[PDB]
Amino acid sequence: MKIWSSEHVFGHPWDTVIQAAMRKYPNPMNPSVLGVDVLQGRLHSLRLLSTEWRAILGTSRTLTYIREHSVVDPVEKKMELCSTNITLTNLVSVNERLVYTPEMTVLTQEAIITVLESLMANTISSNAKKGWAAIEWIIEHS
Amino acid sequence: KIEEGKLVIWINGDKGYNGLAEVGKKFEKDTGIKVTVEHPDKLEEKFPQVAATGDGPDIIFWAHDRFGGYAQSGLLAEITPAAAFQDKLYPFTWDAVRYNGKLIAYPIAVEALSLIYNKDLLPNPPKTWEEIPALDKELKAKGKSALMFNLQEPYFTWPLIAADGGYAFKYAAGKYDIKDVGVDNAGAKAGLTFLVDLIKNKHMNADTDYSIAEAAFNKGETAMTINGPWAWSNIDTSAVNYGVTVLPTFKGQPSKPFVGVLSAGINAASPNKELAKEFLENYLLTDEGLEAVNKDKPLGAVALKSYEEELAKDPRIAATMENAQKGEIMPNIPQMSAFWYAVRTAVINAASGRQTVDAALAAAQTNAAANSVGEACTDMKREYDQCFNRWFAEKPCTDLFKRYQQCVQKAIKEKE
Ligand SMILES: OC[C@H]1O[C@H](O[C@H]2[C@H](O)[C@@H](O)[C@@H](O)O[C@@H]2CO)[C@H](O)[C@@H](O)[C@@H]1O
Repeated sequence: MKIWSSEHVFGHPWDTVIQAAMRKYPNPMNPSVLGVDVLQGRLHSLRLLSTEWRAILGTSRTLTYIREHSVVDPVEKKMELCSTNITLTNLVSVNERLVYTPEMTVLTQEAIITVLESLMANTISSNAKKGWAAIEWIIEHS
Repeated sequence: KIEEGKLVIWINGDKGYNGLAEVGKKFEKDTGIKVTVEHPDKLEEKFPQVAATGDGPDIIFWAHDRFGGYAQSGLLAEITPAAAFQDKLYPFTWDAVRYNGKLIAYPIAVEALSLIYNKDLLPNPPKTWEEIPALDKELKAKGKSALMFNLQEPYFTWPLIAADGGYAFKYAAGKYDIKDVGVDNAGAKAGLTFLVDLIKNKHMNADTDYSIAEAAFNKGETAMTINGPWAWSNIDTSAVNYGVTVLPTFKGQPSKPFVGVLSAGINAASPNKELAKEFLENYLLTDEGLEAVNKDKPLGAVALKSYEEELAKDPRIAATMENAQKGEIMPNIPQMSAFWYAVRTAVINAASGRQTVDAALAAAQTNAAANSVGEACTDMKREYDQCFNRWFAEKPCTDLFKRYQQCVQKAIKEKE
């Protein structure tokens, strides 16, 4: 059990940050993905991300699949996205909340890892740093 | 559901679908089994949509590059020709329609783009791309132009982009490296920059499409075009005196067209698998069957050895082969789908001036990202995703989504 919390503040409107948040396939992040179930008084959205990430690699020769559940329902600016690891061994859960705090916007995230574990923890934090950067990236190129 | 006791075949609208329907009549005459040949719009995108629901044609024709995507999504039946039958076609053609050790289609013909020129306007066609500006300048003085070809399909510009080193996916030891896309390198940039400079200097129009380029050549307005065997037929019915030749060199390197094997796949959901095999093996892949299609629109160099020996006498076919040999066989990996659009957008954007060459290709190298869990579903996705975002200008697109979801749900079957 390793936990991470971080918040990052985005020098951008909430709207644009959430728009970017919806896009993967950034240069920082490799993994492919798609929107399997979405319904809207509110918006819910359900995705599957295949994420690619050497003894450990042998242990997972097969590609690892990530499930995201995210809601943006309240008129009050909000998103929540929830990630699980699809395998036979140990879990990861990452939850992000994106709302703007004094419109710039800021997120607060957690990573909860269960099973070394230090590598896993180091990796998922790095992914989160990459992710902020990718959202920053996606703005420019959208 | 697909209809039992009958054959429905889909083939692209630029091909000899009337000739294929003659082969179909012959099948129907011998067996009483009706054969219907259609050419749906966007058939490469439609097939995955319908087939994902177990609907669609019994047999589908497309170039082999899209087939690995379709096979991976389970839309195609494994095919099982006897050793006897396999020996009738060139080995390399079978290799194009092999995916993961299995045959997923019958190879029909080898397609490559060539330079097509009007002998009366241009008895000596240019050997290099670099000559074309000066040629065009001279032809504009006569109220003509040097060259027009379809800019709206990256198929047609790819040979130029690839000539100095553009690629799709790296290849090493029998395996394509999908983490590396070669669409943003200096060679790729040079090629596209040449094209964009042709447009900036008024030697080409950014919106030239297949039919405009076809009408311009066959009505004698432009001295050259770039196209495949299928196009020769319409030039034959014009009064243009045409030659078909090796594509121009670029920076001293051969143009490198992407080479397609036109291939015929059987819908995995078809209840007419044996009839499809009968039709393909005993009617289409014969001297007389291929001749009938070829007479409608030329197939290129056919996979069937017996008939290729006859076709190889045609200098248009020898040109086709010279270009094919200088080019590269398309990968059939499922990612090709994403690559092809990724470039389709970049070229259109650089040509129209919405993006610089550098920014257009930089964006393509990313957009080549494989883009889906479902191998054949990538377009249904791009069609949908493109909408949901536009909808986020509201916070409609449901019609696309039902289609998107089925395709990826079918692939999600063989996983968790
Ligand atoms: O432009 C992208 C396109 O290239 C190839 O399509 C060719 C096709 O091979 C021929 O059958 C002919 O009709 O022209 C097409 C271009 O419009 C690939 O087969 C295709 O997958 C790719 O989308």
